[PDB]
Amino acid sequence: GQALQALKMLKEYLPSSYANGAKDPIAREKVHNAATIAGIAFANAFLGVCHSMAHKIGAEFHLPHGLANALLIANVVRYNANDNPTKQTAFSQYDRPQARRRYAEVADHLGL
Amino acid sequence: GQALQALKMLKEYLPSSYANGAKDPIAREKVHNAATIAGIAFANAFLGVCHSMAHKIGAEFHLPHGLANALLIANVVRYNANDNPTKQTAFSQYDRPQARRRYAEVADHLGL
Repeated sequence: GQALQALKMLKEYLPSSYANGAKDPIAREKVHNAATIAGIAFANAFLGVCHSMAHKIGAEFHLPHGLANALLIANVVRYNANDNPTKQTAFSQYDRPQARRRYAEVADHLGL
Repeated sequence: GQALQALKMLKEYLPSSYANGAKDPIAREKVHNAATIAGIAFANAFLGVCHSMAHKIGAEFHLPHGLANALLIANVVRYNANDNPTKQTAFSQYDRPQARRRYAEVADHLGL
């Protein structure tokens, strides 16, 4: 619920707050709350492989968190961009039918 | 977030659980969780006029809760079905721009 909420609500206020601030004391607190909601979200759902992997890239090259992973996300979902490679997957058809569908739900859920 | 979640997720499992149970030990716990999520929701957002009003209808005629209001919701939103009656509204254009839009967001958000 609130993961979807934060994702939906961020797409408008990122460009504004990035361009505008503090001239826009609207988007800034909005994205602040959105980040807090994200923290609510993965407080129970653990992180993805990209996250610790970016921990690492930041680790050796002193790169800050937050953008190191931001350089990765793309290929990451392309790794998830799979129809049915049953090479190493475990218990696939139990609770997680297919990530692709989930992503598409996100897409149309933005109306993208 | 989770209000939208419960609303979205209920529309499928109500007809099934109503028709099927206990033959369907899927929809029943699903709607159970949905109700719990609803309780999460209005735990901070207070009730609507229909709710206490249905409290009353149940009160005099010994009618059970849950269906008394269920006989009302229709006209209720038709009461909210207003473009701009500034007859008794207070502080309208502050945080709540228009309920109609919110309802339409629900509609397309179901894809209705």
